[PDB]
Amino acid sequence: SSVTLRQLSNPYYVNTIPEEDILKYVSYTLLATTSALFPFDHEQIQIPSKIPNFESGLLHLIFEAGLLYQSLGYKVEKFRMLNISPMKKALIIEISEELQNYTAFVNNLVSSGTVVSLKSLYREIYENIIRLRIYCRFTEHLEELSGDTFLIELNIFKSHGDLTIRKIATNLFNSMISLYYEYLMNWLTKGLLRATYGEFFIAENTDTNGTDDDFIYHIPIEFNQERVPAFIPKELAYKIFMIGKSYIFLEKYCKEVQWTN
Amino acid sequence: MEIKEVDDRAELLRYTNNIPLLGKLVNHQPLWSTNPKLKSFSLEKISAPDQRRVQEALVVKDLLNVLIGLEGTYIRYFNDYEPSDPETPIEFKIAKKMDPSFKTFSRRIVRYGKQYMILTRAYEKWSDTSFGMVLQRFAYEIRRFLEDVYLKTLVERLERDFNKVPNFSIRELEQIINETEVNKQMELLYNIYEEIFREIEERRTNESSLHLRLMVAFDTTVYPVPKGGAILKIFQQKILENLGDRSSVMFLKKLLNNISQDYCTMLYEWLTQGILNDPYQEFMTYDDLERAWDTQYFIRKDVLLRDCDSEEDKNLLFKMLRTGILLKVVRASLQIPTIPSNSSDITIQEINDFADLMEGSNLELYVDKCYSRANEIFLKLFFQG
Amino acid sequence: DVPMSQPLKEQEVREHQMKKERFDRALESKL
Repeated sequence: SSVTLRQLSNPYYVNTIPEEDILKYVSYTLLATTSALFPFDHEQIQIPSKIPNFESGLLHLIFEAGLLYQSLGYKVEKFRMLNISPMKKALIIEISEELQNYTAFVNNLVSSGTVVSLKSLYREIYENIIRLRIYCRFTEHLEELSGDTFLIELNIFKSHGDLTIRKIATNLFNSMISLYYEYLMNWLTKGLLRATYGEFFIAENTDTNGTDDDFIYHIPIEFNQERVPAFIPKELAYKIFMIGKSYIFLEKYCKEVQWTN
Repeated sequence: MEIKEVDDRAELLRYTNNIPLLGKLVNHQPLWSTNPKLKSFSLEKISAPDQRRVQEALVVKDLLNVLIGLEGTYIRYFNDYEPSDPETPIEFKIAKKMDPSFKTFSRRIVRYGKQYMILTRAYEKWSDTSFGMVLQRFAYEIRRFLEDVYLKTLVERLERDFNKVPNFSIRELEQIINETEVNKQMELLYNIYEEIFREIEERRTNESSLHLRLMVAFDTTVYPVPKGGAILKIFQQKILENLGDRSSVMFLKKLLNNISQDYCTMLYEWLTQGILNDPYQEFMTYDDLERAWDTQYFIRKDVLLRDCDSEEDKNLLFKMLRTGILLKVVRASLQIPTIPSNSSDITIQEINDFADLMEGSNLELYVDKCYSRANEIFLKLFFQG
Repeated sequence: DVPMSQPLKEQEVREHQMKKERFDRALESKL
């Protein structure tokens, strides 16, 4: 009579792990920590035999977030330890921001006590899985790529039909480009080329050859037109170059420091 | 039920070189057919009246999993299903020992599960940059549908009732699927998928304007993907197919209204600013030069909004091109990124609704206004400047 | 029916346009 279909099906799942136990250890896995129920290794999540294939399949999907989270966390540390362009850091920072948001999100759902089923869980976390998938793919080979390269790809993604893609591509771009802006300012107001790692089109000319090593005729600044980004019209890229070059000329050789300053 | 010892492992796929940007980046549970994990149950043991209700409970549990693309206890993936190769056909085996009333309901319900898996897979594929922009937005809309409606219903209404309703039955399950019209929406999306798909398979398989021309070529390349106007036309056709069904067309219109926003935005800027930015090649036109003044123009016949086998559409097409070209020249001459609203006193409103623009001779008047603005501004500068 | 020519102005206008186009096309075909 009053018995529900789940109650009727229960006798056949008596040897399996109940939903509560799953839910209790899933959140730990979602944050890429490990547990006795889900012996999560440095890479793989061991899935015990007491989880039926139906549930295993759903958990493969749910746990994707933990796996993606783990991967992103690892590269964040990889980069934290390296001396890299601040624009790469801008991306790293954004990754960390996303991971922090993820964390809050997961903890909210879990601590709310409103997740009573994996299906509900999956549906709620689904968007975050995607967001992580996006970062995970955008950060592939991050270390092999230059800051400009990412800005270019981001510009492409900023027009992508998917709205989450646009939000992420836009935000990542904004974070990085704001430092490009800073590089440009350093050049424009200080004549400064610093920590460019070759990502800035204006470079120190270190290719000396005896004649003029004292920079009497030449001021050691390169204008690499081929490295000028899409967002800087050629005319300005050159003008920018000449502004800083002039700054240097003036400050270094004419010594009109009070004015210059 | 007894448990077989199977060591499953969840892991990230190691290679993503051929994985769509939004596709799954993890492995999958082994199939029943290779690693059963549970001991088989014969069904017949519980087939008697008053045992049958349990069999039903077990069947419903399976359907709930089937509807999200998972196999169940008595419903198994098709033998040649290959989860590691997402081209694989989707089909299911129903335990033959199942009560025939259930076997019947199951086929009716599993069908939605098939659409689910396909649509899910399709939007993931469509995230690739090789796909058109409008299609990418469509893929987005599908994904949202599934989260907003499909699964919302499944999770909050149906699983919940399985767990809590004493008289829930497979009969109700079918009723719900239909009464909420979720299935209808699934079918409509599905049918769109099939139409697109078919069109793609065909794509994979296969002077009257001279007096008004400049250095322009007609690009007849047939793309593997029905980008731009080609997708938009499908939607128009689907509306025609659904005429008389108000719910269906409203649904379809909402989709069109959403997917077309970027296309019409791109169009707007071309027509009011002369600014065309089309990294996904959706637009009806493109030019050369990605000194550099010898601009060649191209007409992308395959993504046009109108086929232009009529005089009116040909005339419209060219006026539209000229509009944008005149504006481009002005921007180039003035070395301005944009032409302000404070120039010729013509206000051109944004396209808010693509379909509304396509409906009636709205393109003709909209474009005439756009054209006129381009023309007046152009003339002012050329004559007086 | 009466074995008669269509109107003359139209015939001449067509000749003028065809001649103009013949000329224009001599050039459009390469230019």
